[PDB]
Amino acid sequence: RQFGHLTRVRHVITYSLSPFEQRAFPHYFSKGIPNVLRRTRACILRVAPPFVAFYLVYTWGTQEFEKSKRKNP
Amino acid sequence: WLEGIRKWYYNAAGFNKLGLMRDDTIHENDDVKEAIRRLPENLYDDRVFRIKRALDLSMRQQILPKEQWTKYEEDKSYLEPYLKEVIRERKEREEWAKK
Amino acid sequence: NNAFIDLPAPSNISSWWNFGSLLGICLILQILTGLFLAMHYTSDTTTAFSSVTHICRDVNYGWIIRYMHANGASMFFICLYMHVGRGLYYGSYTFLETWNIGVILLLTVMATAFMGYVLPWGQMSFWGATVITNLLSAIPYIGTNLVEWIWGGFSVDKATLTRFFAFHFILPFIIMAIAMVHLLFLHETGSNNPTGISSDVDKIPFHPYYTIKDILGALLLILALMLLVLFAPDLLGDPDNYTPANPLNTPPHIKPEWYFLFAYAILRSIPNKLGGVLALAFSILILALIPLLHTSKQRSMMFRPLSQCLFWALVADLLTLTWIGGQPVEHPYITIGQLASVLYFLLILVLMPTAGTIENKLLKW
Amino acid sequence: LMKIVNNAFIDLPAPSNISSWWNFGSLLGICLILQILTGLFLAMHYTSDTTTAFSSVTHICRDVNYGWIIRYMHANGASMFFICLYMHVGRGLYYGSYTFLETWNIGVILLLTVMATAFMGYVLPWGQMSFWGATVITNLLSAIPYIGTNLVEWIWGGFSVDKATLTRFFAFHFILPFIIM
Amino acid sequence: SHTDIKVPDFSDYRRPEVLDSTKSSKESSEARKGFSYLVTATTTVGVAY
Amino acid sequence: VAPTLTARLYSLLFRRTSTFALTIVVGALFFERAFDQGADAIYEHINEGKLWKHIKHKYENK
Amino acid sequence: RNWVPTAQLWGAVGAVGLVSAT
Amino acid sequence: LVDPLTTVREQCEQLEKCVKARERLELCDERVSSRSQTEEDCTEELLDFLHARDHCVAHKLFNSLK
Amino acid sequence: RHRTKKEIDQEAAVEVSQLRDPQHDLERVKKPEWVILIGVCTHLGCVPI
Amino acid sequence: SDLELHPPSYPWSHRGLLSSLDHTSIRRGFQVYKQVCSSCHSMDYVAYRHLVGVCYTEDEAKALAEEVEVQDGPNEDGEMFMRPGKLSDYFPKPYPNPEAARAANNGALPPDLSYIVRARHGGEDYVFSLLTGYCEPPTGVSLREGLYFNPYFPGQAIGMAPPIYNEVLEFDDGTPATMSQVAKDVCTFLRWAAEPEHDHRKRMGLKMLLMMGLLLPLVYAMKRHKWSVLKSRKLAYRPPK
Ligand code: HEC
Ligand code: HEM
Ligand code: HEM
Ligand code: HEM
Ligand SMILES: C/C=C(C)/C=C/C=C/[C@H](OC)[C@@H](C)[C@@H](OC)[C@@H](C)CCc1oc2c(O)c(OC)cc(OC)c2c(=O)c1C
Ligand SMILES: C/C=C(C)/C=C/C=C/[C@H](OC)[C@@H](C)[C@@H](OC)[C@@H](C)CCc1oc2c(O)c(OC)cc(OC)c2c(=O)c1C
Ligand code: FES
Repeated sequence: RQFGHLTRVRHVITYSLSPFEQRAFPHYFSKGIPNVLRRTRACILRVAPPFVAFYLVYTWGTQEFEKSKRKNP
Repeated sequence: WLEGIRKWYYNAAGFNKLGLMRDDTIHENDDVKEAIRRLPENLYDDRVFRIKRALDLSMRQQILPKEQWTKYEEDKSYLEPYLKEVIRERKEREEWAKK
Repeated sequence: NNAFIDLPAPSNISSWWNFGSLLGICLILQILTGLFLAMHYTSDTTTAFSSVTHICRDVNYGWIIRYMHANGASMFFICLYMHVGRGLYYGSYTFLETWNIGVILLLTVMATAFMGYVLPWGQMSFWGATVITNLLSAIPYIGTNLVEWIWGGFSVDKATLTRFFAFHFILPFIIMAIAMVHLLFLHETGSNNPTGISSDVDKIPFHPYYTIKDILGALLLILALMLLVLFAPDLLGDPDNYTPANPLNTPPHIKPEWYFLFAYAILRSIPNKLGGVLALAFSILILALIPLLHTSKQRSMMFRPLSQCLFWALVADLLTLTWIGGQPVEHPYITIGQLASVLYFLLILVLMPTAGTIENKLLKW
Repeated sequence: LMKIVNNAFIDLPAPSNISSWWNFGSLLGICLILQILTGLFLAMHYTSDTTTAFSSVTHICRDVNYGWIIRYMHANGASMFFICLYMHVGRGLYYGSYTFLETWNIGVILLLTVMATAFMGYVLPWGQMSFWGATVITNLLSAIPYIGTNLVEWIWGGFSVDKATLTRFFAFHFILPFIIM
Repeated sequence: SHTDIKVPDFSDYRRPEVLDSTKSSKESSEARKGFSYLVTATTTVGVAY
Repeated sequence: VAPTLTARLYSLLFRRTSTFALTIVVGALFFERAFDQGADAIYEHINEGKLWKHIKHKYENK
Repeated sequence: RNWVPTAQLWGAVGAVGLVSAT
Repeated sequence: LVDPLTTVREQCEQLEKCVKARERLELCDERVSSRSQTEEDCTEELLDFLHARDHCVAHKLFNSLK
Repeated sequence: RHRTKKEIDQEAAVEVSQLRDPQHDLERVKKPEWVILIGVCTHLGCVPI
Repeated sequence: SDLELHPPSYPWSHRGLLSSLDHTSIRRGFQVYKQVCSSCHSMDYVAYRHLVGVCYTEDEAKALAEEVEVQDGPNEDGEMFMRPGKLSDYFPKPYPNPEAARAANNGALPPDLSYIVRARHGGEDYVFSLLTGYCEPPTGVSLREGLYFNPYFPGQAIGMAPPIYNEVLEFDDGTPATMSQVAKDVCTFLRWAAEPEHDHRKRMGLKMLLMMGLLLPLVYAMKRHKWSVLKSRKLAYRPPK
């Protein structure tokens, strides 16, 4: 796969600046944090639950194990 | 209403947030590639730009302003008539190959 | 050039795409530290353990090369699991050749690390050699013969240690050749990306964009490796391997290396010899079936909520199995492990393909 | 899978008249595979500690099933390797094959690497020739001004040929053939 | 017309020294290249160490 | 008319590929002595009175 | 041409490299 | 010659959690002690007690050692 | 292993038909107070405790 | 019993990430091993030369080695003989083999101590707790002769009688030899024995953290510099209408 033979594109214009003319960290915190927060919130419902379940199974099983090793659980 | 979870799903899937239409997201196999090749200039060029705009947003880990999100009610299958025929043609050939 | 410099790459691949180069680095690191350790290691059972302590106590910087090799093997697995997870989530497995070679790579690295762990001839070395080679005894009619043939005798002994040094020595170079083939098949298609949509309309050159990003990734890998080597070299290891091998006694709380714990939990959950071995083999080989189980009209899970939820359930389940593998075969761990083992195969063989179909329906195609 | 196995073998165009002198290239490939195969099998029973190296070799020849044939096949295979190497180089000089500059110069590197490889292998059984061969040849480096002696002791891992030397030589001898390949 | 094509505004990304369209950017080029190349030289020094 | 610092550095050491490599060689050498001396000092201070070099005087007397 | 002055700073780099590094 | 371990243990045994544990321990000692036959022993009660006392010892002890 | 009387009696009392590898204890020993075995787990080779 | 008592965390002075071992404590700990533990426990991977520049000077270590006799030979008559020890000698073994060791210890085997701290969960926290944790068996527990109750040993029945107690030895520096002090020093010595590279890896780790503190943001800056070309690029679609 070589540039020149990838695919067909028509009517698209792209404007760019030299890396020497611009900042490498534009609005790093001012805009970065909001974006991180957004991304974090957008996925949390899909990522976290299974791990919460793991936590519950983990704490439940460990406690159940200890309790079972003593005279009066 | 199924339809109720459908609009919910559409927004949860989220390709609309990148400005994509459902057909822009189909997995490309040979049937699909042939269908894309058969698209008229305008549908092809529009597809290219929406995909290019989406790849750019993805690279910046960004999404479009909500007003620019593809709207569920307005998303239409521009690829369907083409892909359906490509599949029909292949099935016909496969039938003939068995006789 | 054109295999690197002007290689076209998607403009949007994320950090999850850094693990391939990190695996290459883990491989080089293991080969370099490995060769240097091999310059001072002797494979006779009377002197193996001794030669390792000699490396750590008297060879100049022998200790750092050794712990870099030990912890490097752990980093190798962390990266391997991240690499496979990326592939499942983003549908990279549709690149069939690349994917299946990858499965071979996973098995070869597992076999390679197993044999290396036997080399210092500590307690875990010895019992690991015993148990794992015995997996072959589940093969009907000839299984036991295969095991004795591998051992070079009726039990793990000198003949075993000496050939394992030889196998462990050459296998990584074979892995390197297999990895080059892995990349060649990949180059025929170029990389997949987070969207699962062709990126031919927006390719950028690998250099300088990903060369610098890979270097940043390499720096982070080295930080993680060195935090372990310089601040907690034994954290991911097992104290029992600091005890020379004793053929008359298996430690009471013997447990596998952490990266093998999930598979060990699965095997332990089945109270049948052949059944446990078949489940073990299948827990890895099922990776070869993933492509055939793909029902979604879309390649990646990025736009598939239901699939994502089941994906993280699988990761959480492997985390559960890893924890269970580290616990004694007692209540309620026996049952939690059996459920987790069943859930593993159920998510891959049934729930995920089903979520794929439901999602298709919801999108009307 | 097909191509490069293929157009790199099956339909490879070849002169209609190359003689038997052109057979040594494939014979060298075969000597290399032979050495690698018998080598790996010997390495499955060989131990590099000076207290047990010589012993492990007699154990191979006396007690390992067919150990003797694998060992003498490895020893004599090294001789066949050189016979072929010298015939191969002679063919090249006589027929002007050296005009293929890249192929030729890589060949010179191959000759040197096989010589170094065979040298180290000979040291492994730790007999008298093994020991003095290790001593003399490594010392060739002592002719290097300023650092020669330092380089030698570094290679030896000490002030004389000893345990550290034998153990690293097993490692070098093990990997070099694959590099040659 | 292609003459209807104007480059979008980049003022939000420009280094401060090249924000004035009525000034020569050459006056700050050595300073700008010096900053980035200094990051590169220091990095190479740390890597050599 | 005095140019900035990065500007002088660009013109004096970074512009020429020869001079840019010299600067990194020499820089690394100075960086090496200062960094090792500094870090060693931090380490020894954090562990004042515990290292062999700190108690050694009590047992020697050549 | 510029090669002497560039070969001379490349010269210097190697030297200082060895000296230091070694 | 007094071992600070003695002092510190004495101090630590004053904690509510340690007294409670010692009590359960003596309750077990009395219970087990009075039967000519019994499978039970007071290992669990002793370990609970020690776990509480030693957690406390570990936080103080080393201040008294060189 | 030198077995005690209680141990010998416990093994005699076993419901052989319920075993996966059915054998009476007396089919496995010559002198009951002595059990001699190859200490290798028939599963995957470890040493039973 | 199957009950477990896990050891608490003692605030060892070498506990911290950048904290070295206390070498005066290693030195006293060596005295403990020497005077007390060496009669039953071997330490096969430590030689007198290892103590040099760690807790003893070369001459002190030389004198220590000479305090014992080691076997050497054969001489020109083909016989073995005894000689004063030297720096290259490994610490003397108390028994010729484990069988003799077990025989000398009611069947129990004192393990070699070179790696005991790395060979046990809890490390020195475990060893310190074991040494200072012997106590009477709880009511209802009766041990066979030869065994001692120790709550920290697995199963709580150990074949080692309490080896240390107040004044079990006298330290070269006059430090009061209370049982806890003796345990604390031998444990510090055992850490050093199991991990002689202990101090050097932490010094190196400090340098690694500092270098990473420098290199990571710089490379990241290099990454952002190159990528800015793409991160601020703007697209426009102008199809013919
Ligand atoms: C002989 C009289 C001994 C002296 C003196 C010391 N130890 Fe010992 N030790 C001895 C035996 C017979 C055993 C085996 C105990 C068993 O039941 O298995 C041991 C064991 C230990 C252990 C290991 C415990 C474990 O977890 O397996 C340690 C850490 C230990 N001993 C330490 C130790 C130290 C540091 C000593 C000097 C203060 C010491 N022991 C003396 C016998 C004897
Ligand atoms: C020694 C082990 C391995 C090495 C060195 C290795 C290396 C690589 C490299 C260099 C890449 C490109 C960068 C990337 O996208 O990550 C890659 C891609 C990929 N690898 Fe691996 N790999 C290894 C193991 C595996 C395994 C075990 C699997 C999965 C079972 C696998 C599956 C893939 C797939 C499907 C791709 C394409 C990724 C995409 O484009 O999305 N690899 N590998
Ligand atoms: C895929 C790459 C490799 C992996 C995953 C790997 C893994 C391992 C593992 C897990 C151990 C046990 C470490 C321990 O706890 O001591 C080990 C030991 C060892 N390995 Fe490797 N290894 C690799 C490559 C190599 C190579 C190429 C060599 C040598 C040519 C090598 C030489 C050694 C030696 C001699 C030891 C024994 C000393 C020791 O235990 O550190 N390894 N290896
Ligand atoms: C270019 C290929 C090779 C050459 C020319 C070569 C040459 C030699 C020679 C001359 C000896 C001494 C034979 C003797 O005992 O008289 C030797 C020994 C040995 N070689 Fe190789 N060897 C080759 C490849 C290998 C490889 C790939 C391995 C192992 C992976 C290997 C392993 C050994 C071993 C174990 C010995 C010691 C046992 C013995 O002396 O037969 N060799 N080799
Ligand atoms: C000559 C070469 C040979 C024979 C190579 C064989 C390779 C086999 C497989 O690799 C492909 C194998 C390593 C891989 O199975 C897929 C692992 C996940 C198996 C994991 C595994 O580990 C254990 C382990 O490490 C132990 O250590 C002390 C102890 C163990 O039980 C007591 C186990 C164990 O019960 C299992 C299942
Ligand atoms: C770590 C690896 C190292 C140091 C490798 C070094 C390799 C060097 C060369 O290979 C490239 C070298 C083998 C090659 O020189 C071109 C040979 C033709 C040299 C032949 C050679 O053999 C001897 C030999 O075998 C002996 O045996 C008992 C004894 C010998 O005198 C007493 C010699 C001897 O006087 C020479 C010149
Ligand atoms: S239970 Fe598996 S080896 Fe014994």
